[PDB]
Amino acid sequence: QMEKYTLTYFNGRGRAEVIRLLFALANVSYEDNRITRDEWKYLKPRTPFGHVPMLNVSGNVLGESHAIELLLGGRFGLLGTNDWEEAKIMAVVLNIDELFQKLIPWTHEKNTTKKAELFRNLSESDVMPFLGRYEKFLKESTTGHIVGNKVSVADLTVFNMLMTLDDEVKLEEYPQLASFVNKIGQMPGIKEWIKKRPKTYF
Amino acid sequence: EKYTLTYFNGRGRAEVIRLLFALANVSYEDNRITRDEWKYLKPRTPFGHVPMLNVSGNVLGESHAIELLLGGRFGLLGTNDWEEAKIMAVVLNIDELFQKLIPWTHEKNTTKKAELFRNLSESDVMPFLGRYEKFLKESTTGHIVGNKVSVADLTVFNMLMTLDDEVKLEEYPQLASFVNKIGQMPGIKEWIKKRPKTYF
Ligand SMILES: N[C@@H](CCC(=O)N[C@@H](CS)C(=O)NCC(=O)O)C(=O)O
Ligand SMILES: N[C@@H](CCC(=O)N[C@@H](CS)C(=O)NCC(=O)O)C(=O)O
Repeated sequence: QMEKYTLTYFNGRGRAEVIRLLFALANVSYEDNRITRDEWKYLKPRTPFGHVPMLNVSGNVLGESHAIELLLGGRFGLLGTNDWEEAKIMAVVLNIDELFQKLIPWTHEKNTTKKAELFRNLSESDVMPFLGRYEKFLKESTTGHIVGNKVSVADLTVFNMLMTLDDEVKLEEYPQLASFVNKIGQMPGIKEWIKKRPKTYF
Repeated sequence: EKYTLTYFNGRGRAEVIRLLFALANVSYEDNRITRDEWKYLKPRTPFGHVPMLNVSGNVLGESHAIELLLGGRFGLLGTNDWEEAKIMAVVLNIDELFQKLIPWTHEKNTTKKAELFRNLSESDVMPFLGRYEKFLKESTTGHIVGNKVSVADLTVFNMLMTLDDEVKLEEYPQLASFVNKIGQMPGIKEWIKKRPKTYF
Protein backbone atom coordinates (compact mmCIF):
# COMPACT_ATOMS: atom_id res chain seq x y z
CA GLN A 1 0.00 0.00 0.00
CA MET A 2 1.34 3.33 -1.30
CA GLU A 3 1.62 6.26 1.01
CA LYS A 4 -1.14 8.79 0.62
CA TYR A 5 0.34 12.29 0.10
CA THR A 6 -1.53 15.55 0.67
CA LEU A 7 0.23 18.86 0.10
CA THR A 8 -1.30 21.96 1.58
CA TYR A 9 -0.47 25.38 0.34
CA PHE A 10 -2.19 28.50 -0.97
CA ASN A 11 -3.35 28.63 -4.55
CA GLY A 12 -0.01 29.56 -5.89
CA ARG A 13 3.43 28.33 -6.92
CA GLY A 14 5.46 30.03 -4.17
CA ARG A 15 7.25 27.75 -1.71
CA ALA A 16 5.26 24.68 -2.84
CA GLU A 17 6.16 24.51 -6.52
CA VAL A 18 9.41 22.57 -6.25
CA ILE A 19 7.52 20.00 -4.24
CA ARG A 20 4.87 19.88 -6.97
CA LEU A 21 7.66 19.44 -9.53
CA LEU A 22 9.12 16.55 -7.56
CA PHE A 23 5.75 14.75 -7.61
CA ALA A 24 5.34 15.53 -11.32
CA LEU A 25 8.79 14.30 -12.24
CA ALA A 26 8.51 11.18 -10.04
CA ASN A 27 4.99 10.49 -11.32
CA VAL A 28 3.83 10.07 -7.75
CA SER A 29 0.22 10.86 -7.12
CA TYR A 30 -0.79 13.37 -4.38
CA GLU A 31 -3.61 15.63 -3.38
CA ASP A 32 -2.87 19.24 -4.26
CA ASN A 33 -4.82 21.00 -1.52
CA ARG A 34 -4.93 24.73 -2.20
CA ILE A 35 -6.53 26.70 0.54
CA THR A 36 -7.72 30.27 0.78
CA ARG A 37 -6.61 32.77 3.36
CA ASP A 38 -9.87 32.25 5.16
CA GLU A 39 -9.44 28.50 5.44
CA TRP A 40 -5.86 29.25 6.54
CA LYS A 41 -7.13 31.23 9.59
CA TYR A 42 -8.39 27.98 11.14
CA LEU A 43 -5.56 25.74 9.92
CA LYS A 44 -2.58 27.89 10.95
CA PRO A 45 -2.59 27.14 14.71
CA ARG A 46 -2.84 23.41 14.07
CA THR A 47 0.30 23.34 11.92
CA PRO A 48 3.66 22.61 13.56
CA PHE A 49 5.32 25.98 12.74
CA GLY A 50 2.44 28.20 11.64
CA HIS A 51 3.20 27.92 7.91
CA VAL A 52 2.54 26.21 4.59
CA PRO A 53 3.53 24.20 2.73
CA MET A 54 2.68 21.23 4.83
CA LEU A 55 2.77 17.56 3.81
CA ASN A 56 0.48 14.88 5.23
CA VAL A 57 1.90 11.40 4.62
CA SER A 58 -0.71 8.74 5.52
CA GLY A 59 -1.87 10.63 8.63
CA ASN A 60 1.55 12.00 9.67
CA VAL A 61 2.26 15.68 9.22
CA LEU A 62 5.53 17.33 8.14
CA GLY A 63 6.18 21.01 7.85
CA GLU A 64 8.84 23.10 6.11
CA SER A 65 9.31 23.28 2.32
CA HIS A 66 12.93 22.18 2.38
CA ALA A 67 12.31 19.38 4.85
CA ILE A 68 9.50 18.17 2.58
CA GLU A 69 11.79 18.46 -0.49
CA LEU A 70 14.38 16.49 1.49
CA LEU A 71 11.98 13.67 2.30
CA LEU A 72 10.46 13.43 -1.23
CA GLY A 73 13.77 14.04 -2.97
CA GLY A 74 15.18 11.13 -1.02
CA ARG A 75 12.26 8.83 -1.71
CA PHE A 76 12.23 9.73 -5.39
CA GLY A 77 15.98 9.29 -5.90
CA LEU A 78 16.63 12.98 -6.50
CA LEU A 79 19.35 13.56 -3.86
CA GLY A 80 22.38 12.22 -5.74
CA THR A 81 24.26 8.98 -5.09
CA ASN A 82 26.06 9.64 -1.82
CA ASP A 83 25.77 11.79 1.31
CA TRP A 84 28.17 14.44 -0.05
CA GLU A 85 26.14 14.99 -3.22
CA GLU A 86 22.97 15.04 -1.09
CA ALA A 87 24.41 17.75 1.12
CA LYS A 88 25.60 19.80 -1.91
CA ILE A 89 22.13 19.47 -3.44
CA MET A 90 20.52 20.68 -0.23
CA ALA A 91 23.04 23.56 0.00
CA VAL A 92 21.87 24.75 -3.40
CA VAL A 93 18.24 24.43 -2.27
CA LEU A 94 19.02 26.58 0.79
CA ASN A 95 20.93 29.10 -1.24
CA ILE A 96 17.99 29.58 -3.62
CA ASP A 97 15.78 30.02 -0.58
CA GLU A 98 17.68 33.19 0.30
CA LEU A 99 16.99 34.51 -3.20
CA PHE A 100 13.34 33.44 -3.00
CA GLN A 101 13.03 35.36 0.28
CA LYS A 102 14.53 38.50 -1.27
CA LEU A 103 12.09 38.24 -4.17
CA ILE A 104 8.92 38.01 -2.07
CA PRO A 105 8.04 41.78 -2.34
CA TRP A 106 8.65 41.65 -6.11
CA THR A 107 6.50 38.56 -6.60
CA HIS A 108 3.59 40.23 -4.77
CA GLU A 109 3.87 43.72 -6.29
CA LYS A 110 1.08 44.02 -8.86
CA ASN A 111 1.91 47.64 -9.82
CA THR A 112 4.25 47.18 -12.83
CA THR A 113 6.34 50.32 -12.27
CA LYS A 114 6.89 49.54 -8.63
CA LYS A 115 7.59 45.87 -9.41
CA ALA A 116 10.28 46.80 -11.97
CA GLU A 117 11.88 49.07 -9.35
CA LEU A 118 11.90 46.27 -6.75
CA PHE A 119 13.60 44.05 -9.29
CA ARG A 120 16.06 46.69 -10.39
CA ASN A 121 17.23 47.10 -6.86
CA LEU A 122 17.97 43.33 -6.55
CA SER A 123 19.57 42.93 -9.98
CA GLU A 124 23.22 43.64 -9.20
CA SER A 125 23.04 42.49 -5.56
CA ASP A 126 21.28 39.11 -5.99
CA VAL A 127 19.93 38.19 -9.43
CA MET A 128 23.09 38.67 -11.48
CA PRO A 129 25.19 36.80 -8.84
CA PHE A 130 22.57 33.99 -9.00
CA LEU A 131 22.81 33.72 -12.79
CA GLY A 132 26.61 33.80 -12.76
CA ARG A 133 26.85 31.22 -10.01
CA TYR A 134 24.63 28.67 -11.63
CA GLU A 135 25.96 29.32 -15.12
CA LYS A 136 29.38 28.40 -13.71
CA PHE A 137 28.20 25.31 -11.80
CA LEU A 138 26.70 24.06 -15.09
CA LYS A 139 29.78 25.07 -17.18
CA GLU A 140 31.93 22.95 -14.83
CA SER A 141 29.50 20.01 -14.98
CA THR A 142 30.06 17.37 -17.63
CA THR A 143 26.38 16.35 -17.79
CA GLY A 144 24.51 19.66 -17.46
CA HIS A 145 23.37 19.03 -13.86
CA ILE A 146 23.86 21.35 -10.91
CA VAL A 147 25.24 18.54 -8.73
CA GLY A 148 26.48 15.19 -9.91
CA ASN A 149 25.41 13.23 -12.98
CA LYS A 150 21.60 13.04 -12.71
CA VAL A 151 18.61 15.31 -12.09
CA SER A 152 18.16 16.35 -8.44
CA VAL A 153 16.08 18.58 -6.24
CA ALA A 154 18.70 21.26 -6.91
CA ASP A 155 18.06 21.14 -10.67
CA LEU A 156 14.36 21.46 -10.08
CA THR A 157 14.93 24.34 -7.67
CA VAL A 158 17.16 26.33 -10.07
CA PHE A 159 14.79 25.49 -12.95
CA ASN A 160 11.88 26.80 -10.94
CA MET A 161 13.67 30.01 -10.08
CA LEU A 162 14.62 30.62 -13.71
CA MET A 163 10.93 30.21 -14.65
CA THR A 164 10.05 32.66 -11.86
CA LEU A 165 12.49 35.16 -13.37
CA ASP A 166 11.73 34.37 -17.04
CA ASP A 167 10.36 37.79 -17.98
CA GLU A 168 13.15 39.71 -16.24
CA VAL A 169 16.34 37.87 -17.29
CA LYS A 170 17.91 37.33 -20.70
CA LEU A 171 19.37 33.82 -20.87
CA GLU A 172 21.02 34.38 -24.30
CA GLU A 173 23.96 35.62 -22.27
CA TYR A 174 23.85 32.46 -20.09
CA PRO A 175 23.87 29.59 -22.63
CA GLN A 176 24.33 26.89 -19.96
CA LEU A 177 21.24 28.12 -18.04
CA ALA A 178 19.33 28.47 -21.35
CA SER A 179 20.12 24.87 -22.29
CA PHE A 180 19.35 23.66 -18.71
CA VAL A 181 15.97 25.38 -18.45
CA ASN A 182 14.86 23.84 -21.77
CA LYS A 183 16.20 20.38 -20.79
CA ILE A 184 14.45 20.27 -17.37
CA GLY A 185 11.26 21.77 -18.84
CA GLN A 186 11.04 19.06 -21.49
CA MET A 187 11.32 16.20 -19.00
CA PRO A 188 8.14 14.07 -19.01
CA GLY A 189 6.06 14.71 -15.94
CA ILE A 190 7.47 18.23 -15.64
CA LYS A 191 6.34 19.26 -19.13
CA GLU A 192 2.73 18.16 -18.58
CA TRP A 193 2.62 19.65 -15.12
CA ILE A 194 3.72 23.06 -16.36
CA LYS A 195 0.92 23.00 -18.97
CA LYS A 196 -1.66 21.60 -16.50
CA ARG A 197 -1.02 23.63 -13.39
CA PRO A 198 -3.29 26.46 -12.28
CA LYS A 199 -1.98 29.82 -13.57
CA THR A 200 -1.44 32.07 -10.60
CA TYR A 201 0.25 35.42 -10.14
CA PHE A 202 2.96 33.90 -7.79
CA GLU B 1 38.40 12.44 8.38
CA LYS B 2 39.93 15.90 8.14
CA TYR B 3 37.12 18.38 8.85
CA THR B 4 37.73 22.09 8.80
CA LEU B 5 34.95 24.47 9.88
CA THR B 6 35.37 28.08 8.77
CA TYR B 7 33.36 30.79 10.44
CA PHE B 8 33.74 34.13 12.24
CA ASN B 9 34.97 34.17 15.83
CA GLY B 10 31.48 33.67 17.16
CA ARG B 11 28.73 31.17 17.85
CA GLY B 12 26.24 32.49 15.29
CA ARG B 13 25.26 30.03 12.60
CA ALA B 14 28.22 27.72 13.16
CA GLU B 15 27.57 26.77 16.75
CA VAL B 16 25.12 23.92 16.21
CA ILE B 17 27.81 22.42 13.90
CA ARG B 18 30.37 22.87 16.73
CA LEU B 19 27.95 21.14 19.13
CA LEU B 20 27.49 18.19 16.72
CA PHE B 21 31.25 17.70 16.59
CA ALA B 22 31.44 17.98 20.37
CA LEU B 23 28.62 15.53 21.00
CA ALA B 24 29.93 13.05 18.44
CA ASN B 25 33.51 13.42 19.84
CA VAL B 26 34.81 14.00 16.30
CA SER B 27 37.93 16.15 15.83
CA TYR B 28 37.88 19.12 13.44
CA GLU B 29 39.80 22.31 12.86
CA ASP B 30 37.76 25.25 14.17
CA ASN B 31 38.98 27.95 11.77
CA ARG B 32 37.78 31.39 12.95
CA ILE B 33 38.46 34.28 10.60
CA THR B 34 38.27 38.01 11.01
CA ARG B 35 35.97 40.31 9.18
CA ASP B 36 38.98 41.50 7.26
CA GLU B 37 40.13 38.02 6.18
CA TRP B 38 36.54 37.28 5.09
CA LYS B 39 36.59 40.12 2.49
CA TYR B 40 39.28 38.15 0.73
CA LEU B 41 37.75 34.68 1.24
CA LYS B 42 34.11 35.47 0.37
CA PRO B 43 34.17 35.07 -3.45
CA ARG B 44 35.78 31.63 -3.29
CA THR B 45 33.01 30.17 -1.21
CA PRO B 46 30.14 28.55 -3.11
CA PHE B 47 27.48 31.05 -1.97
CA GLY B 48 29.35 33.99 -0.37
CA HIS B 49 28.77 32.89 3.21
CA VAL B 50 30.08 31.09 6.21
CA PRO B 51 29.92 28.63 7.73
CA MET B 52 31.85 26.40 5.34
CA LEU B 53 33.02 22.83 5.79
CA ASN B 54 36.13 21.51 4.15
CA VAL B 55 36.22 17.70 4.24
CA SER B 56 39.65 16.46 3.09
CA GLY B 57 39.90 19.25 0.49
CA ASN B 58 36.27 19.38 -0.71
CA VAL B 59 34.04 22.27 0.28
CA LEU B 60 30.41 22.36 1.38
CA GLY B 61 28.43 25.52 2.16
CA GLU B 62 25.17 26.16 4.05
CA SER B 63 24.98 25.60 7.79
CA HIS B 64 21.92 23.31 7.45
CA ALA B 65 23.46 21.30 4.64
CA ILE B 66 26.55 20.83 6.81
CA GLU B 67 24.28 19.86 9.68
CA LEU B 68 22.49 17.40 7.45
CA LEU B 69 25.80 15.85 6.34
CA LEU B 70 27.45 15.65 9.74
CA GLY B 71 24.20 14.77 11.49
CA GLY B 72 23.76 11.84 9.13
CA ARG B 73 27.34 10.57 9.65
CA PHE B 74 27.05 10.89 13.43
CA GLY B 75 23.63 9.25 13.85
CA LEU B 76 21.99 12.54 14.97
CA LEU B 77 19.15 12.49 12.42
CA GLY B 78 16.97 9.82 13.97
CA THR B 79 16.45 6.30 12.64
CA ASN B 80 14.60 6.78 9.37
CA ASP B 81 13.87 9.26 6.64
CA TRP B 82 10.71 10.58 8.34
CA GLU B 83 12.57 11.40 11.57
CA GLU B 84 15.33 12.98 9.60
CA ALA B 85 12.92 15.25 7.75
CA LYS B 86 11.10 16.23 11.00
CA ILE B 87 14.47 17.01 12.55
CA MET B 88 15.44 19.19 9.64
CA ALA B 89 12.04 20.95 9.73
CA VAL B 90 12.84 21.99 13.34
CA VAL B 91 16.28 23.15 12.25
CA LEU B 92 14.77 25.24 9.44
CA ASN B 93 12.11 26.62 11.79
CA ILE B 94 14.72 27.80 14.32
CA ASP B 95 16.68 29.37 11.49
CA GLU B 96 13.69 31.75 10.97
CA LEU B 97 13.84 32.75 14.61
CA PHE B 98 17.66 33.20 14.37
CA GLN B 99 17.18 35.47 11.34
CA LYS B 100 14.64 37.56 13.29
CA LEU B 101 17.09 37.88 16.17
CA ILE B 102 19.98 39.13 14.00
CA PRO B 103 19.56 42.91 14.73
CA TRP B 104 19.15 42.11 18.45
CA THR B 105 22.36 40.01 18.62
CA HIS B 106 24.39 42.76 16.91
CA GLU B 107 23.00 45.77 18.86
CA LYS B 108 25.36 46.36 21.86
CA ASN B 109 23.64 49.34 23.58
CA THR B 110 21.50 47.86 26.36
CA THR B 111 18.27 49.89 25.99
CA LYS B 112 18.15 49.68 22.16
CA LYS B 113 18.82 45.91 22.45
CA ALA B 114 16.03 45.43 25.01
CA GLU B 115 13.63 47.32 22.73
CA LEU B 116 14.55 45.04 19.81
CA PHE B 117 13.88 41.99 21.95
CA ARG B 118 10.60 43.18 23.38
CA ASN B 119 9.17 43.82 19.92
CA LEU B 120 9.90 40.14 19.06
CA SER B 121 8.76 38.64 22.35
CA GLU B 122 5.06 38.03 21.71
CA SER B 123 5.43 37.70 17.95
CA ASP B 124 8.34 35.21 17.88
CA VAL B 125 10.01 34.25 21.14
CA MET B 126 6.92 33.29 23.06
CA PRO B 127 5.51 31.17 20.22
CA PHE B 128 8.90 29.43 20.06
CA LEU B 129 8.84 28.50 23.72
CA GLY B 130 5.24 27.21 23.58
CA ARG B 131 6.01 25.23 20.42
CA TYR B 132 9.01 23.41 21.74
CA GLU B 133 7.54 22.94 25.24
CA LYS B 134 4.66 21.13 23.52
CA PHE B 135 6.92 19.03 21.25
CA LEU B 136 8.70 17.88 24.41
CA LYS B 137 5.44 17.19 26.30
CA GLU B 138 4.55 14.88 23.35
CA SER B 139 7.88 13.05 23.64
CA THR B 140 8.15 10.16 26.09
CA THR B 141 11.96 10.55 26.32
CA GLY B 142 12.41 14.34 26.32
CA HIS B 143 13.71 14.73 22.79
CA ILE B 144 12.32 17.10 20.21
CA VAL B 145 11.94 14.30 17.67
CA GLY B 146 12.15 10.55 18.27
CA ASN B 147 13.87 8.72 21.13
CA LYS B 148 17.43 9.91 20.84
CA VAL B 149 19.36 13.14 20.79
CA SER B 150 19.41 14.78 17.37
CA VAL B 151 20.43 17.91 15.56
CA ALA B 152 16.97 19.26 16.47
CA ASP B 153 17.76 18.97 20.17
CA LEU B 154 21.08 20.66 19.70
CA THR B 155 19.46 23.47 17.73
CA VAL B 156 16.69 24.15 20.29
CA PHE B 157 19.32 23.90 23.13
CA ASN B 158 21.58 26.38 21.41
CA MET B 159 18.73 28.89 20.85
CA LEU B 160 17.64 28.57 24.47
CA MET B 161 21.27 29.37 25.56
CA THR B 162 21.29 32.29 23.18
CA LEU B 163 18.13 33.57 24.93
CA ASP B 164 19.22 32.62 28.48
CA ASP B 165 19.27 36.18 29.88
CA GLU B 166 15.93 37.07 28.30
CA VAL B 167 13.96 33.94 28.88
CA LYS B 168 12.38 32.60 32.04
CA LEU B 169 11.75 28.94 31.77
CA GLU B 170 9.61 29.20 34.97
CA GLU B 171 6.47 28.30 32.99
CA TYR B 172 8.27 25.88 30.64
CA PRO B 173 9.37 22.96 32.83
CA GLN B 174 9.89 20.67 29.86
CA LEU B 175 12.30 23.11 28.23
CA ALA B 176 14.07 23.80 31.53
CA SER B 177 14.72 20.06 32.11
CA PHE B 178 15.74 19.73 28.44
CA VAL B 179 18.27 22.59 28.56
CA ASN B 180 19.84 20.98 31.59
CA LYS B 181 19.89 17.50 30.15
CA ILE B 182 21.54 18.53 26.84
CA GLY B 183 24.10 20.83 28.48
CA GLN B 184 25.30 18.01 30.74
CA MET B 185 25.88 15.49 27.94
CA PRO B 186 29.47 14.25 27.46
CA GLY B 187 31.32 16.44 25.01
CA ILE B 188 28.75 19.27 25.07
CA LYS B 189 29.58 20.23 28.62
CA GLU B 190 33.32 20.35 27.95
CA TRP B 191 32.79 22.25 24.74
CA ILE B 192 30.65 24.92 26.43
CA LYS B 193 33.36 25.43 29.10
CA LYS B 194 36.25 25.45 26.56
CA ARG B 195 34.81 27.45 23.70
CA PRO B 196 35.89 31.02 23.02
CA LYS B 197 33.78 33.61 24.80
CA THR B 198 32.16 35.80 22.19
CA TYR B 199 29.33 38.33 22.12
CA PHE B 200 27.45 36.44 19.37
N1 LIG C 1 10.53 28.08 6.45
C1 LIG C 1 9.35 28.14 5.60
C2 LIG C 1 8.45 29.39 5.50
C3 LIG C 1 7.10 29.01 4.93
C4 LIG C 1 6.26 30.29 4.87
O1 LIG C 1 6.76 31.47 5.39
N2 LIG C 1 5.08 30.23 4.29
C5 LIG C 1 4.29 31.42 4.04
C6 LIG C 1 3.81 31.44 2.60
S1 LIG C 1 5.13 31.58 1.39
C7 LIG C 1 3.09 31.34 4.92
O2 LIG C 1 2.79 30.12 5.52
N3 LIG C 1 2.38 32.44 5.10
C8 LIG C 1 1.16 32.45 5.89
C9 LIG C 1 1.46 32.59 7.36
O3 LIG C 1 2.76 32.62 7.80
O4 LIG C 1 0.53 32.71 8.26
C10 LIG C 1 9.15 27.06 4.63
O5 LIG C 1 10.20 27.12 3.77
O6 LIG C 1 8.18 26.20 4.51
N1 LIG D 1 21.86 30.26 4.41
C1 LIG D 1 22.96 30.53 5.32
C2 LIG D 1 23.51 31.92 5.54
C3 LIG D 1 24.82 32.02 6.26
C4 LIG D 1 25.11 33.45 6.68
O1 LIG D 1 24.15 34.45 6.54
N2 LIG D 1 26.27 33.75 7.23
C5 LIG D 1 26.59 35.13 7.59
C6 LIG D 1 27.06 35.19 9.04
S1 LIG D 1 25.71 34.64 10.12
C7 LIG D 1 27.63 35.63 6.67
O2 LIG D 1 28.31 34.74 5.87
N3 LIG D 1 27.92 36.91 6.66
C8 LIG D 1 28.99 37.37 5.84
C9 LIG D 1 28.52 37.58 4.43
O3 LIG D 1 27.35 37.18 4.03
O4 LIG D 1 29.32 38.24 3.51
C10 LIG D 1 23.51 29.41 6.10
O5 LIG D 1 22.57 28.89 6.91
O6 LIG D 1 24.74 28.96 6.14
